[PDB]
Amino acid sequence: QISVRGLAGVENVTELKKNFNRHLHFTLVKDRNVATPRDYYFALAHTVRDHLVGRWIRTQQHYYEKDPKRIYYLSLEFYMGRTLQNTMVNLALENACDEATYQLGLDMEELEEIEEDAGLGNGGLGRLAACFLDSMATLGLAAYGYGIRYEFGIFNQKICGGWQMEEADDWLRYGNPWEKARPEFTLPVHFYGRVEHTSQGAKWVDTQVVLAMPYDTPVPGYRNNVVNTMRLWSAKAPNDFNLGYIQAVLDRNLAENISRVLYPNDNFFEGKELRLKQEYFVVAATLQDIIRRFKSSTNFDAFPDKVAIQLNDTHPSLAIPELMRVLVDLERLDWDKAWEVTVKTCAYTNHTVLPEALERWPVHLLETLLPRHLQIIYEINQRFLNRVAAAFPGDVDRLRRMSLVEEGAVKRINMAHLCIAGSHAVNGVARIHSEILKKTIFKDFYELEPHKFQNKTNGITPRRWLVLCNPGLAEIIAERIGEEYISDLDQLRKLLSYVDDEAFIRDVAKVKQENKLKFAAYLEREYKVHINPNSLFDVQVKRIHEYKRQLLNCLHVITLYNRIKKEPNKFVVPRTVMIGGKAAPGYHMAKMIIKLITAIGDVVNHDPVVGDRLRVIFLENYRVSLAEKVIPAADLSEQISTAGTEASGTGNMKFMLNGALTIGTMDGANVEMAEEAGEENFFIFGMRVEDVDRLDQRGYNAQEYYDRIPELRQIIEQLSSGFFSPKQPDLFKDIVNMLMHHDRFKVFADYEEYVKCQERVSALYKNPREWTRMVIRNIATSGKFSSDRTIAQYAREIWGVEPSRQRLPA
Amino acid sequence: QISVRGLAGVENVTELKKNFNRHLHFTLVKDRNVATPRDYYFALAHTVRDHLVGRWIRTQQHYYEKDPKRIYYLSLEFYMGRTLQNTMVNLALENACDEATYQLGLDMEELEEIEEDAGLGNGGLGRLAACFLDSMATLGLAAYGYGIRYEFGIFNQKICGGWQMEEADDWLRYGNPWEKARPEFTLPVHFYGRVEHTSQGAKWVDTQVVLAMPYDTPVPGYRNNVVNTMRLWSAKAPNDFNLGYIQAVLDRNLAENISRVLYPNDNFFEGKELRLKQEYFVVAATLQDIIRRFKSSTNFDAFPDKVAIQLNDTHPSLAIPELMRVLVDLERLDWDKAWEVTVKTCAYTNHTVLPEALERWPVHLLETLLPRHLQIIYEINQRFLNRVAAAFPGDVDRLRRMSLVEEGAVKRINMAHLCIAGSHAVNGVARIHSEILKKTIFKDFYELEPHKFQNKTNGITPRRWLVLCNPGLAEIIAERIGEEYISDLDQLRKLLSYVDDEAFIRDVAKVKQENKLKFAAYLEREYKVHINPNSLFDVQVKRIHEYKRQLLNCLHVITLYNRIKKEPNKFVVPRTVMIGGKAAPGYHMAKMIIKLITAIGDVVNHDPVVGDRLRVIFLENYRVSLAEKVIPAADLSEQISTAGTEASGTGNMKFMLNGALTIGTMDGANVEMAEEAGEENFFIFGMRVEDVDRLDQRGYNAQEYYDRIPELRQIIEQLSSGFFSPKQPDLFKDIVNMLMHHDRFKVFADYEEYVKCQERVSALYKNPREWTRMVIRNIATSGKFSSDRTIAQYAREIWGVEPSRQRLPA
Ligand SMILES: O=C(/N=C1/NC(=O)[C@]2(O[C@H](CO)[C@@H](O)[C@H](O)[C@H]2O)S1)c1ccccc1
Ligand SMILES: O=C(/N=C1/NC(=O)[C@]2(O[C@H](CO)[C@@H](O)[C@H](O)[C@H]2O)S1)c1ccccc1
Ligand SMILES: *Cc1c(COP(=O)(O)O)cnc(C)c1O
Ligand SMILES: *Cc1c(COP(=O)(O)O)cnc(C)c1O
Repeated sequence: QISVRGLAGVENVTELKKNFNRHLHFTLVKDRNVATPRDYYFALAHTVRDHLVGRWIRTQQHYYEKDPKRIYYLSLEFYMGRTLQNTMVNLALENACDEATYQLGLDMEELEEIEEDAGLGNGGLGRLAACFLDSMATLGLAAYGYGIRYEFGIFNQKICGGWQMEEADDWLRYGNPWEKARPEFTLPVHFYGRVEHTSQGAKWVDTQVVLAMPYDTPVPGYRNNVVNTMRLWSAKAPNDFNLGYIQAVLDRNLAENISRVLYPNDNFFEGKELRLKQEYFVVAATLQDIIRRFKSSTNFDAFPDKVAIQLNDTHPSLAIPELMRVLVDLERLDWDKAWEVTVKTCAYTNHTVLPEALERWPVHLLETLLPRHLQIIYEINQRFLNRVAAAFPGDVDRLRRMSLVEEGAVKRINMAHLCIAGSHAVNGVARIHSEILKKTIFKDFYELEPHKFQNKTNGITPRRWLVLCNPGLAEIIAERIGEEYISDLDQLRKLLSYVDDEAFIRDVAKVKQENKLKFAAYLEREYKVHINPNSLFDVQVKRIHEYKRQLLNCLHVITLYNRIKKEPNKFVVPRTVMIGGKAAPGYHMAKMIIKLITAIGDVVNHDPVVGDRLRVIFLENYRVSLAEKVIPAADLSEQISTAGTEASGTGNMKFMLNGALTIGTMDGANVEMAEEAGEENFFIFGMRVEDVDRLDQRGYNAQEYYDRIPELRQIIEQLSSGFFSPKQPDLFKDIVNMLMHHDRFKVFADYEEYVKCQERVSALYKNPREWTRMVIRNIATSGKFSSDRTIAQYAREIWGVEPSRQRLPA
Repeated sequence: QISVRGLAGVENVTELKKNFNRHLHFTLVKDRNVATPRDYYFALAHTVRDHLVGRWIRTQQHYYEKDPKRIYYLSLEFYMGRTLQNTMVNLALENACDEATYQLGLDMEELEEIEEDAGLGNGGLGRLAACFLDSMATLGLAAYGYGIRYEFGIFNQKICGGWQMEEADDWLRYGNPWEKARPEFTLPVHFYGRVEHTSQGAKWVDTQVVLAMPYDTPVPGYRNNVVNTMRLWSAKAPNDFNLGYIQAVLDRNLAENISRVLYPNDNFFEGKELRLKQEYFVVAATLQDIIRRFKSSTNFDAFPDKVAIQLNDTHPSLAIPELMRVLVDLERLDWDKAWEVTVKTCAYTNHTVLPEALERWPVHLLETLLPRHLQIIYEINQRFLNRVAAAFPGDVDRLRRMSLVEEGAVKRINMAHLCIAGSHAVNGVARIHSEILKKTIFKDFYELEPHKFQNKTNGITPRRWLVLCNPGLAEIIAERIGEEYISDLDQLRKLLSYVDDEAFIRDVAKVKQENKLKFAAYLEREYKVHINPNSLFDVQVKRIHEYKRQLLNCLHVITLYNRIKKEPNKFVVPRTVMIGGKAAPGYHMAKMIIKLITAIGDVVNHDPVVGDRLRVIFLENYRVSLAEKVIPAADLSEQISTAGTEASGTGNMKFMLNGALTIGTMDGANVEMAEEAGEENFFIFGMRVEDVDRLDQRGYNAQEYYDRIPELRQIIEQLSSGFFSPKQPDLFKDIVNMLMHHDRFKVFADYEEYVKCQERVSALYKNPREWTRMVIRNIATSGKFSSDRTIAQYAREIWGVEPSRQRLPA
């Protein structure tokens, strides 16, 4: 149908049709009479999968022959979403499969909706890993993603009576056609036990064993015939485990619980034993696999030349002491040589400065679970602190500040400190964040080892986040500048020479209108909710958190509503305000915020005087597949975190690429987005980092804002008095109390500027032509935020490998 | 190579080779360089599976169109063993696959050894279900096996220091290529809750729900293109189950434990809640599936015309009250009509008279778990006892004897009584057993309803138990009488006219010698144990149980050893005595018997004076795949249960078919085997049922035998004094105490006759020609013991359907 979706050749369509029928018959054991719509999805999935296999085998044998330096990306989260469409896009099969399925009397888009999201992540951190895998494959790097195959991913969110309810995401129910179990590479992982000191060295004995069974999932690069591997480990009990008889077999579940469920917390450290087991499990299995692959190319001097290990935050930080353990205890290297190898192999990425997110493990837990690792951590700490003491003699407070061991009521290991000590590179994920690391939380470490600290601004893959989710936009762009931009996103700059092109302006606006109509329909079909597609689509989708300030958006919404009620016959630009995202199950305030949003919707959406001028919708079960639908439909992107709290953000980049304008604070990557597009083409408001610091020095007093802003006072009085909860007048008392007395994120301080900035948004939306021209200026300068750029920088500046767009033979 | 294994045509071999390479590439994602031997097995398995699919689909659509009466065989056990070779045999692909794999540089028999047994049964009861499925398919019946897909089957037995150790049988580790998950037919199963009485009727409310997910496995008939289905249910928690968050997800394991593990008991009732849950789980899911299929052909008068339900013992007896529940509570039929339908639909097979095997469920368990079923059982009991009272007025003791409810310290439901009341047919599994049922434990029921009681003598499938495991014998038979006997085993009678044929005698003996050499090699390879292949192979393989009297065999072995030690320079016929079988994990005496057998081996096998004249080997991990190896190798079959205890036996029939002579008591099917072959061609010894009864009336005094038999006294003194356990002199004190004071199975009473009979065995073995002629007379009269005969009888006399050998189109 459209060019960017590839050719629909006669032979390929014919071959796809017969392979589809082959899988329906032989693989699914059905015929067309009893075939369910899900059967048709699986037949298509297997058919597309067949086209991956040759390239997958060829890629991996190519790496075996050439023996390039291997990149190992260790993460507890990989938020992959759906795989079918992405695979077709990257193999240039989308039009062929569409034609083939159409000829068999099936709608391919309907089949695509049957696939479950692989929701093995919470949000930005997990999705970044996913985008990164795509870019590493597209850039021809010998890269492997290593993680845990959770039986249950992020929970499905149901809204009941305006409240979040969680239900288990049983994503493997119907099977996963994309993965291949590799039981032959099953490896043992040890827990508990004790350390014995022999004449030869330390030995870790009397351990409990859990098996790690790998499942491999293909990661196709964009039309370069590269197919890399994501290897996810599943926990298995050994056959002699606990070996009355029946109970012993049933107790195998204990060992296998390690890979059962993803911890559902975003930017929050929960110091539970099961989480620690997961962290060691992935690290121990992965490192054995790495070393096996290295040996099968004795001399570990070359280890850092052939291996790079990227730690996705501190979650896999045990790789550092585990690598030391293997090198010292098993391979019998001397400490100093092992440490050199470890440091040169490992690099660490920090993703947040929020103090509640930092991993600080109780010593007593490590003592019991990983006794040898604790000993190694103590030794690392002693040698590291000796270096600090020699560099800064007499500075005893520096020693205690930099220690891996935090003293106190309960002693804890600071895993960030461990990572910095044991890595040759430490990076933040946006320029402002990386500077904050050097000036605040890692200041001492930067002073000791400045060369170690880098920036790598985050990015998103333009395959999933433009071509896949917004084919209409990708097409009208391709008509002007060709298709090269899909793997070279900087070429979008060529679109600046079309900002005054009348045809292009009309096409850009038409694509957005189409996306909005399609999404408005989706809302009525799958959720029976009615919206005006001519309204400004005002969207905030991301995890629910105080720092992200969904509450500030809520205050604006209520302000708009109150202004309409005061002057009902005055014209206002119609808006559909959409907010979506999951709250961590134990995060009370986040759950209260969800309830507030739905309660506002209940009032606003049923007020006859408002009409269809203001609608407030909570988007249920926000996830990657929903992001692919809503982001192309958005006019306005809400990126309104308190300055200094959002390390980067990546949703911001997705919206910019898809033709939404951004209202936001100078936080995370918003700073660089504004710099790229020009501040005149961004709706910037609010305190800068420096303003937040000044307010903190003086003391944040929310009462002052309440006293001086009448519109704000009215809203707080409405909340307190039960205007939005008639039958439960005190329902939102916790929210009001927090805002007035314990608001860490200064919602009131940015309220006035936010509301004024929102008026400037509405003003511009009244002039479609100039709105669209500003949009073109955003899309045109979004190139920097391709994860291809990000990964090229990791490759050159951290891993020491050169990327390549050279294709492998098909 | 050999005729009975089918044609190896050029096209078929070519097509098999390319499909093998296709699966290796696309399905296993490997090439020949990194392909493990297990990968080659799976490629072959998938290739063979492809040839099943067309026939499977065609068979099931044929049943949908013709709408025959459907046979539903409900069992908690299906002991299937391996599937690859059986599938090839039944599809006539064995030679083609052998040729194809040979041309690819692979040994097919080596690949066959990689397949795990599907060990979803304990022994005879489970294996009978397996043989039955094969015969139902071969006889063209629209039959479905329904059971539980246990994650763990019967444990693997390891012998450590002469003791049984159990390890989990993780049979699904590498995947199961034969099964197809059918998540689309997932059904809810209810537990706990309470009964509410409305104006409309009873309602079962506030229940906990577990989901039953079916997996379908194909069951091919012998070269008739029929492929039937075995549907096994797996337990799944619903997604809202227990919905802190993490613990709620982890607690899903509780619900899913229902299908986790097979209860490892043979002929023993263990009244545990988990077992009761398994029993209801299979029944509830199956009945919904049956009713669904019946409705999709309102009026339940025709239900018994279109449905037969065969209860494999009382384990699925809850089908009776469940069917009543559905018909009365949900379909709103009046009680009397529902009962008529239920009785005409259900038939019950009893498999043992051992009192410890009979299911008697505590009322308090049923009360809590299945409150509505208990109410229905009470109502059934009241109406049944009213009939008894009208038939036998004043006979109050009969009423209490026949009651479904047993009064006492704990009230119990007798499930056998429930089954008799609610079935139109009740059968035993061998003539002597069925007569014992009518004379003893079901005497009262036979007097009330004599027409209900039948015999169906057990059988074995000649596909697995001759053609598959003993191709050499099948071939030399086929050379004389053709191949028709494989699905018409009575034709083996034609072999009687070859009993004086010199070529046939030599061929029969040569095949046995080959089998013995092959098995002797297997012992050295996989277990590094050395044996004389010229010795008489004396084999007792079956579950370890007191009633089976492995101990009596032990006494004979020690007698032989003692006689050799007394007269070392006298000639004796050399023997290799092989005993194998698993003990139930909680069965102390059975575990002591295993230890005794190994302890005897330790003494006998290392005594220089014995030499290679006597060897005692314990065959570790006896299972279906091992039976397929050892049974063809055997000369003498030990079937030596105390008269009246082995309901039928089926191992006995396997040995008869494979050219072993039988030493045995007149118990179970041994009686009919002797009758078929002629008593002169069987080594019959010991008490008959009537002799056991006379001894019981008088009182069994083991001391009397000890006092009057010096050779027996010597053995008991050896056991007691520590001759077979030097470092642990009192190790076998429990065994001696049991034999002398608490022997339910009268081991000493048959000792003298057993030993004398064993001398007659040795005497005949000295004359190879006459030994072989007696063997021919056994093989020739083994036809009655084909499960095809058994199933034809069930079909005509119980289910009301006609079997057929007519082929379906390929
Ligand atoms: O740091 C955590 N989660 C994050 N989630 C994110 O989205 C963060 O990483 C993204 C990718 O770098 C950033 O864009 C985002 O700003 C940051 O909050 S960091 C975290 C911390 C502890 C446990 C689980 C997750
Ligand atoms: O009856 C049980 N087991 C049996 N196992 C057998 O092998 C029996 O059935 C066979 C098939 O009919 C008979 O050949 C055998 O004699 C009998 O013991 S009965 C049983 C009883 C309770 C729980 C589990 C199993
Ligand atoms: C991109 C993405 C995120 C991250 O969004 P932010 O606005 O940067 O927090 C979270 N969830 C999903 C499903 C995403 O696709
Ligand atoms: C046939 C068979 C049995 C039953 O043997 P009996 O001697 O009748 O108890 C038990 N186990 C296996 C593995 C079998 O094949």
